[PDB]
Amino acid sequence: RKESYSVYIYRVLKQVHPDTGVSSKAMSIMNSFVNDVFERIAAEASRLAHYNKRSTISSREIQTAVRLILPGELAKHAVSEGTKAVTKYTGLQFPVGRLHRILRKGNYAQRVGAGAPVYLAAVLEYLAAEVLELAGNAARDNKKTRIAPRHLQLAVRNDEELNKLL
Repeated sequence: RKESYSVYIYRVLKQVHPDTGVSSKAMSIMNSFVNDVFERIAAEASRLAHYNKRSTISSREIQTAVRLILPGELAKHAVSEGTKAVTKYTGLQFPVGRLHRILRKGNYAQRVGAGAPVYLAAVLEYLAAEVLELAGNAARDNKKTRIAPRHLQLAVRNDEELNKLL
């Protein structure tokens, strides 16, 4: 019932920790985490568009959705990433073409603009890179060569903003 971002979650880590791997138990936890984040933002952006008497979800509704979900300085960076990405593409490790397709199925009565998945791909790529950086740090501190769910929940634990995001 969930999408598969394991390819792009892995492509992000080789940019964050090139000589580090990830367990498959830790891979599905990241994949489900990215899924819980996508749907929450897509649900808010849809309500925001229906709230403001609109019907095409744009990068504007994606940002305000992100600002209304990610706490503190997580929303500060994710907004910087989404805005920077949208202007550059009217690179990114997430499939903008696939994320656009997923956004449309949320409700076919609401159109989806081209700039919305560009913003969402950057935010998802940022939230992935931040978790794998802290989880990758906890693994190299233990001299281990790949990330386990132990280092995942450890990364979320000592990060209050990440822990508030669940």
